[PDB]
Amino acid sequence: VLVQGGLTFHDITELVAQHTEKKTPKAWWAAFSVAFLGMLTLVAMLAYQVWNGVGVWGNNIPVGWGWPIVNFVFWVGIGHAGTLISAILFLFRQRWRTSINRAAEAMTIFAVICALIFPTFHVGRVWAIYWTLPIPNQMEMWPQFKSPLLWDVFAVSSYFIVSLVFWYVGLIPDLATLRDRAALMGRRLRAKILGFFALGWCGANRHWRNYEKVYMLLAGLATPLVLSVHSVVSFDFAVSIIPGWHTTIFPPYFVAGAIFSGFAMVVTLMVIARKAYGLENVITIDHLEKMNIIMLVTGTMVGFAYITEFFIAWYSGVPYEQYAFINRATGPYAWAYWTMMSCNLIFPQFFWIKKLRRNIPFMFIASIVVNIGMWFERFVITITSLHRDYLPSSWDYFVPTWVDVLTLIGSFGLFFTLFLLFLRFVPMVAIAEVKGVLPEADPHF
Amino acid sequence: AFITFFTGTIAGFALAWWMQWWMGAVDYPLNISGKPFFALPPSVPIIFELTILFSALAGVATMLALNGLPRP
Amino acid sequence: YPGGVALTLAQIEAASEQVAQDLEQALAELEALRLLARRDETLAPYVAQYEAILEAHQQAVLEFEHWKEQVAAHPGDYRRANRTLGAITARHEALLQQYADVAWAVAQHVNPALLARAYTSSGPRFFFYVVPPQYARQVNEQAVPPLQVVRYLAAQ
Amino acid sequence: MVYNRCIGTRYCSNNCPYKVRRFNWFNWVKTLPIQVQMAQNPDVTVRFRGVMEKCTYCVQRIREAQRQANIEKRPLRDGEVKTACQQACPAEAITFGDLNDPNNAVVKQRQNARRYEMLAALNVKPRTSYLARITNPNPRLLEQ
Amino acid sequence: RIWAVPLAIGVGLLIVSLVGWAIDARQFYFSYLVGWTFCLTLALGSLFFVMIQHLTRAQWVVAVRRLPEALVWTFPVLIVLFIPILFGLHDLYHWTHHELYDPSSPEYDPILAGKHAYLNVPFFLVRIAFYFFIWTLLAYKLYTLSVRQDVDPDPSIPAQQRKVSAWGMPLYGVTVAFASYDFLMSLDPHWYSTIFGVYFFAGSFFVALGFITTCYAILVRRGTLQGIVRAPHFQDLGKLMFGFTAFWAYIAFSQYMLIWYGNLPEETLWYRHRLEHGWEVLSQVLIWGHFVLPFLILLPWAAKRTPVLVGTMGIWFAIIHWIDLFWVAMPVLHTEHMTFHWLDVTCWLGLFGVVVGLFFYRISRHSLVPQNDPYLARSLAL
Ligand code: SF4
Ligand code: F3S
Repeated sequence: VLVQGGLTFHDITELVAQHTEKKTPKAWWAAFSVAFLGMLTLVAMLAYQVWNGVGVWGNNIPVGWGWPIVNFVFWVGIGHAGTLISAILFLFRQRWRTSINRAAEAMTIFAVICALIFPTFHVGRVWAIYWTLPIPNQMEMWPQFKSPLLWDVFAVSSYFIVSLVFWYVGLIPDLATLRDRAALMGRRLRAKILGFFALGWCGANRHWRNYEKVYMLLAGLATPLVLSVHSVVSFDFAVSIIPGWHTTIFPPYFVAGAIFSGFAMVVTLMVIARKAYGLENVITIDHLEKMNIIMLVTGTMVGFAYITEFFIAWYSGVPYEQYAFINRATGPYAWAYWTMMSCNLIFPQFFWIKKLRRNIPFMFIASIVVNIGMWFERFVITITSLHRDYLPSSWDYFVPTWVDVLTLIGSFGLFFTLFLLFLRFVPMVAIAEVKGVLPEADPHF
Repeated sequence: AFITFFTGTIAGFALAWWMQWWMGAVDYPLNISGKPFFALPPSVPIIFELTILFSALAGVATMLALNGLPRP
Repeated sequence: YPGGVALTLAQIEAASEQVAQDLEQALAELEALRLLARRDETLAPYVAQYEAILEAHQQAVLEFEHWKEQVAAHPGDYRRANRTLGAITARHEALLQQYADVAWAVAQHVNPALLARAYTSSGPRFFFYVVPPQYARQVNEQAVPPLQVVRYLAAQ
Repeated sequence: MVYNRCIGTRYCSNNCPYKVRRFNWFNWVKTLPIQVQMAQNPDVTVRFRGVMEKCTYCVQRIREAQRQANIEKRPLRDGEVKTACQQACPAEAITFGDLNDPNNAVVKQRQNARRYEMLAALNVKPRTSYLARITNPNPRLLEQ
Repeated sequence: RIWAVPLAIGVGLLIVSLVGWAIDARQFYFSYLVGWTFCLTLALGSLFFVMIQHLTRAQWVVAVRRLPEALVWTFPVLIVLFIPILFGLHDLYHWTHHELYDPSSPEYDPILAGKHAYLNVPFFLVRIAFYFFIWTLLAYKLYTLSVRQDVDPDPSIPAQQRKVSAWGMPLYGVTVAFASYDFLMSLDPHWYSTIFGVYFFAGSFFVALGFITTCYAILVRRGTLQGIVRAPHFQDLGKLMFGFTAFWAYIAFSQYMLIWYGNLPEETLWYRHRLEHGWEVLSQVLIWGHFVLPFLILLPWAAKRTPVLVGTMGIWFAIIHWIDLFWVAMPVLHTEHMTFHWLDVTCWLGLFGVVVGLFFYRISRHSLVPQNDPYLARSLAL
């Protein structure tokens, strides 16, 4: 057993229906206020930006980037969590993901939206970005495929798509369920006509077998993509000549950062999706227990790389790469790295105490703090070796402006704004496979 | 329809690999960093990844084609 | 893209033959320079200053086969002949031009004057109100030798 | 560099050991008045927000020269072209004459013993293979 | 017997390969490394298979559980087979020469204040002899246990194996990284790469999945069993061989595109290996033969799960690690002359026989499939 619930096949439908039955929430009316206000602050500063110019962000030229692309790696590294528990957990077929899966590619796809805006916008010339695409354009010009900034585009313009199409396909039985309810019990007779995303669903033999092998396909075909998407977004760093980047362990590392970032947010959503609007019988606390292992895996795999970084400075480094990491510990950002590594190492090695700390309220206060180091992880790795790189002439601290922070905040805004939006429309839980996997769907009775 | 996934991988694979034999050397090349004109490696994460998109969607165009699922 | 690659393959051959005939001339001059200025100049870097081009010129001959054979192997891609021909003529006219710049210094020491038959010698761009370069290119072409530069110094 | 094709993702700059790919952060030229505009020379591409830029070896006066040699068949002399860093530095430090033209000053100043190659170790193979300093102290003479 | 034929033919061959340690001396020490570390990767890979089988517990591949556990106690025998390195250790790593830091030689190789603390050959003794206190301790704490839950079943049957996985787990991944940074990073120490601690790891757990898999595929056909271990068991092993072929080629290519790009001094692993001296031949015919033929042939699920194919792959999937690792170990000698010698192979077929000698003699010493176990019939009746 891996879900604790006194349920049958029917008990989920009445409940998740009650989570999508009628439209009168109040906490919604507060979240859609503060979150959309966050989104308003985002675009309030993001078109203030482009009419004016990039330098209102706090970017000097050595550190050309600052917080925006840092947040791109964040708001995509945060998102791999959702798609891989849809893919990986079917590849290993742990028959365990079902309680949370369908709420996760949401937690990916909206992250990818508030991610993709940054590559479109930390550039100065947004309008001239369609040149980046390989359209046969008005002259005989085409992009440069030796550039990981381009791989990012195809990757994310495929990863927004594959994760969507794998989520949209993931939620066909919902629309079947809701299309089936809209006639007999539901919002309106005209929600059925809205639920044509069922696409003539009947749950038949002839195509349900195909659905399995497709769900197998995208599992074994989005994971090789996930390991290339964030790896691309790491290749952009490590392909460079910078010593703090050219170290080759980074693509596995940042991926583990995406694990150790993404699940570090999913738990923040599940806790608050467990207290007020929660599923005690379907979101079993034992799930979060076995969830934080694959976090705590990367609670140490992330840690082993810091050793290698901190090691190769002592083993066979360039006399700059020797200095590159002494900078990280000792220098301006001692507030970051000493506390960051310690934050991302103490709390996981302080996590496993009382059988993985099943206690729910510790999850929120920890899952934040695990994640805050991630925004530092990419503010450290990117920038702490991007100044103090191969010249003293290019020595300059990075002062982030008051507009850097409202974009970060706004990224939380649009994330919650649009994550909540469809979430209230679609069903949260992967109700199709939940009642199909662990309960008595087995023919041995 | 893995035999129908056949045409998904090949065309995408050929697409990227034709998006560079047509692009990097023969039509508007460039001595960007001495990169030897669509040498394999920086093409791999496109000759791999862009294949995934155009090969997955065909993997699902089949899914939307087995007895033609859109029959509400 | 008029009629394929096989059209340009005649002129690219007509360039490589100019190179082959210049293997004789350059190596012939490399004998003559050792004969003309035996000891009338430094000559220790300045003779090797002329040889350093020569190992490149000969190296391009084996290439000009490889350049060309990569074209004539498959005549179905027009965007290689114009380029291989634009490369040859540049890799050709350069080496012609590099021979000259080393060969005009020969006269510059034997004669106290690098001669007024040296180059087009037109002038700056604001010296077009007086002297369009059109005049000059009909001076340079119809006066200056490409590689009859040191055989010219046999007359001195 | 082309001040047109760029977009402003700035990772043109982050690679380079020498953070010299500057970037037109704000649009300083748009607010430029009706007076200084006489001064920006009428031969080069002034640049708009969201664009990199760098030295270019004062390419502008390579072009008008090499073009002037494309009209009429010729080479480029030892001093037909002089860059701004060259023509202004009163100490004749910079020389700039075309490589692979052995009579020019650069080939004498590069063939010199101290072809100081700044951060060559990164296997970058750059031009402007410049020179070091030779500070000249004194024999003892009660110096120390 | 089943146990002594890979052993007597392999040790018959190893004792013959004493000729290597005697004749063409410096060749054999490093054909011994490419062999020795292969046996170690076999130990390293299939052990991590046991670990991950317990962390995110998997009752679906448990018939293929007891046999990896047999493979582990190799590594204690791999200790006493460390000896041939040690006589040639002063001849191999090029930092043991100690005529280079600041002696009278023309070379002051920048190793004095940087590396000499991490590397000093009596330290190298402990940097591996310490690992024998861990990777064997896993054996004496796991193999002593998992063989023993059969005859003396416990009240807490798995959760003691979990205890190994609770604190004996991470130290493994560490010691694998530093091991690779101590053995195979150091042949051309004019090189600095952080990933390579994983290329040794993944390139191990890549392989040993195959050897565990092909063993049953051999021991299913004319073995002691023929139908007990059903087909869909191996269906997972395929799903693993892909999910870890990715975790190899992701790494073997991230070692490549990153270093194909920058062209740094650390690249000199491959200005000598890849292009020159009959090894562009190797890398091409490697990668075509190492990633794509497996990733293509095994892919479709209409013969992916068949026993004899995946058994046939374990040959092409582990014999190739010679070709994978002969691209790392030996080429720093035959950098002048790519002429792979007969001694390069006697130790491959030797140690791949000698390890398997012990491997069957222990399966001769005691059981094969655990006579009682949690979820056994759940995986057998599958
Ligand atoms: S003067 Fe020199 S440094 Fe300045 S732009 Fe011109 S060439 Fe470059
Ligand atoms: S990376 Fe390229 S697109 Fe422009 S901003 Fe820099 S030259």
